[PDB]
Amino acid sequence: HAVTITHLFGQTVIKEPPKRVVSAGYTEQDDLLAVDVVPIAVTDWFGDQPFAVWPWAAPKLGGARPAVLNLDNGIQIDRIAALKPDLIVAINAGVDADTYQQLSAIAPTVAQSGGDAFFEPWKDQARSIGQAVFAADRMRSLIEAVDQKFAAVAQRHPRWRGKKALLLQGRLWQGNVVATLAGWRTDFLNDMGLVIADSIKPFAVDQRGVIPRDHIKAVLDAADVLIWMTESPEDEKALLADPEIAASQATAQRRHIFTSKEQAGAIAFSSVLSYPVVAEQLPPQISQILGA
Ligand SMILES: O=S([O-])[O-]
Repeated sequence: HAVTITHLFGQTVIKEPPKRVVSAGYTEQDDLLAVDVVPIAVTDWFGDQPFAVWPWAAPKLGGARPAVLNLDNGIQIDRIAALKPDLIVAINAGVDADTYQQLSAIAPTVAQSGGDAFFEPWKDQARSIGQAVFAADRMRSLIEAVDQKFAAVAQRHPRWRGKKALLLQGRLWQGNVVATLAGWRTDFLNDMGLVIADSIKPFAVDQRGVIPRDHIKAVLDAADVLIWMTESPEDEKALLADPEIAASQATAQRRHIFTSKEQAGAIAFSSVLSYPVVAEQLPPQISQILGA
């Protein structure tokens, strides 16, 4: 009956399907809700959503009103203790050896599997959640359905094959474009037949490309389509006002996509519930730029 999870800080034994789950990280609520586990607490990340559950996942709450935790002054260890959980899911929470001891003193705790304390590969997060809440087979079909949905996009748009994409943050950082590097977070673009432009590779800092101002134009001009994870029309305005972005062929040839807030959220969550939103709402935008 008992499930043993192996993670970065040891092993956690879950004796039976959990009844009172805390979602301690930024995104685990999506994968829990997907297998009909409503958390007694969800942790806010951004967007000021009600109960920190974004629209694609909100229906699964079934009217439930979880406590909303935050990481503004670290993990709210005392609030977690007061919720009396029987499982703490803390995969995307910045857990370290010390906070893991604090969480484990309250309840069986599932930490991240590796060197990413935040935003480990989404499928490894989804499979761990699936094991922990005794829904591994259901979670397997939900992962498969995301891959199927993006493959279906590719089947409808064979002309996209080998076109070059970049996935950028919705805001400059201290004057720099910030690109998502090729890795798990860009697999959904490869799934639709695109490639990630290699112009960002020399500018790596951990999992992102921080583009010096004197390289912004040449790096953006390598791509056929640019997806900016803007969260507001003000974000788009500030990107198009940047003198290097403004002077680029990406701007002259209208190769930019500026996401709605919901689409930015859906990419940011990269979950079994959020990726379908991306598969539905991004392709028609790409089609405007590359042609169907
Ligand atoms: O982790 S594999 O499923 O991409």
